[PDB]
Amino acid sequence: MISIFIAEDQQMLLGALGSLLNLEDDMEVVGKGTTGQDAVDFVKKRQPDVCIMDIEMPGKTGLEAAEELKDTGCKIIILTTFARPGYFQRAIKAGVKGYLLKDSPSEELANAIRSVMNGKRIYAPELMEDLY
Repeated sequence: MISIFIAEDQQMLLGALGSLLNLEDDMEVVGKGTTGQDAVDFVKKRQPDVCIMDIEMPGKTGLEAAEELKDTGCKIIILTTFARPGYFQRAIKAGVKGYLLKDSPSEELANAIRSVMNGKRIYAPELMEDLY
């Protein structure tokens, strides 16, 4: 089973996304509700396979939280609404494996998780662009 950590999943939307991923036979969401240093510690000690981050969270907007997990061994998947300048370059440099549109179905996220676990990088072409 693929172990999945979702940053800030004590929040209802990210918690709901994790509940949906838990319905997959080959996936398990781990460390639910862990935040702050407690989260960074979970990722380092429990070593989840995949880390999902919403980069548009207010008071945590940007690539910094994802860049903070770049050396944890966790395969990062970022969720965003549209392209922002310099984001694609920062994601590639931080070793991000997935860079997806929030508008895509949750089936695309599950498939991206599997692809990322098979050594692939899944970037929405709409986001590899300089702007929206």
